[PDB]
Amino acid sequence: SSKSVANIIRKTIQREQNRIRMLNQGLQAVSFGQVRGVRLNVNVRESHAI
Amino acid sequence: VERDEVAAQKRELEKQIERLSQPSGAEDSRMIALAERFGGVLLSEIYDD
Repeated sequence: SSKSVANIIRKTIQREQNRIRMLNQGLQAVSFGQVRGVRLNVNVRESHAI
Repeated sequence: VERDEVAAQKRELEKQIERLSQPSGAEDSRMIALAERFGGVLLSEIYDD
């Protein structure tokens, strides 16, 4: 059960990262003042990865 | 002798039960590494539902 829980957490994290990366493509090259692009950076915290 | 025979049957039963356990019951002994090492998905899992 613990192994399954870990695997499902990993799978959900991967899916959400993929979805956010997909969404990010639409905000490429937005010209606002000196701002030229916007990104939602998603990462896995080490304190929780371990 | 009866106890050992029953134990052998038992061990076979738990091995069979485990073989269907994770990630989706299959030849997970090496199928796991063979599956995540490459950007693919198990066919059985693909037809899981």
